[PDB]
Amino acid sequence: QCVNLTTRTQLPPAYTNSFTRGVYYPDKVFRSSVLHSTQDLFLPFFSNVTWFHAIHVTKRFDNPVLPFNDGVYFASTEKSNIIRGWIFGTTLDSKTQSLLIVNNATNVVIKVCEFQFCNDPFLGVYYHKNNKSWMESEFRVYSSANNCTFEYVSQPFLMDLEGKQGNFKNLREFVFKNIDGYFKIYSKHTPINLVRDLPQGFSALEPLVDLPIGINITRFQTLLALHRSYLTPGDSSSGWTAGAAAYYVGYLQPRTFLLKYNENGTITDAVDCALDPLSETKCTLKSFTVEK
Amino acid sequence: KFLPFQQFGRDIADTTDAVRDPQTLEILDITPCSFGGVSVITPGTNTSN
Ligand SMILES: *[C@@H]1O[C@H](CO)[C@@H](O)[C@H](O)[C@H]1NC(C)=O
Repeated sequence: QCVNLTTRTQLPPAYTNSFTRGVYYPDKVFRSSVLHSTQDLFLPFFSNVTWFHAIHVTKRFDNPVLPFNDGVYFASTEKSNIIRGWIFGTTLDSKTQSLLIVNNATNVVIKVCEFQFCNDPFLGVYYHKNNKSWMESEFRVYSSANNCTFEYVSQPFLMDLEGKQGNFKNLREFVFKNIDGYFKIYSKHTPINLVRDLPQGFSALEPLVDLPIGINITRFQTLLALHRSYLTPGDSSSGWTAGAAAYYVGYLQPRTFLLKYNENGTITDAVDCALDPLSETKCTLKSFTVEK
Repeated sequence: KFLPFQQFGRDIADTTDAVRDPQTLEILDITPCSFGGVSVITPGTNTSN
């Protein structure tokens, strides 16, 4: 049924502050060159988040799960598509449904079914020497799935997959929300190539798809395409082969914020309504500039 | 410039100043008409009407 392949070695988590990222249009309504005050689950300008580095060949194997807790602000800078998708469910079994999203060069598939989850799920990709290409043939992640509910397939939305050698020169920022039985989805793409981790720029996220799914969710996890390694019987290696990747996660919170537009109509600046006394004042009076 | 992921538009006062058709995407602004109040400039009644 399932095979337990766990490593006794463990590593403590690592934290990282959110420089300025996290802002969007709280409602699909449009405005321009005016300042408004709203109230929705946003990302405080100066908030602390956590990083995740799962790269095992020094060597380290750590692919844990992250509880949902009323919305998630996701991101990453993958290049070889190490992260394929994720699943949901409180019990991680066939008793509950799940959402599966796989994107490739052919189409994008978003399957919502009750897939069986193994102890240590992980994707597997082989390499055909005759074809001189890498594909997938091992799909033992889920024992079986039944009670199909939703299934969406379409062309790759925003996946370029053009550059044959991209060394961390892209940034992906989305946001997943669940309220009133609706598991809303967003999509935002700002290309970046800097030696540092986070930039000093500004932008906002946009909705991607509205998939109404009603089910209690408090813990989700992703999957990784462990590539196949050709090893002779006399090698007796660790048996684990994977690439390099590290995704970025955040957190949502309800609070009042003030977003500022421009002549074009795109947000350019904003100030938190409860960050510090100075910002409180900018919300209170009308705007950003305050005289003595 | 309307980003093609918003739905409505409201400048201020809950004024839904963005009306768009499902087939075609167009932005618009709504404001109350010019309108005017009136006042009568009357000399003495006994003088003239
Ligand atoms: C208005 O004109 C009438 C004439 O019929 C006169 O009796 C009256 O005193 C006048 N009133 C004033 C305020 O001039």
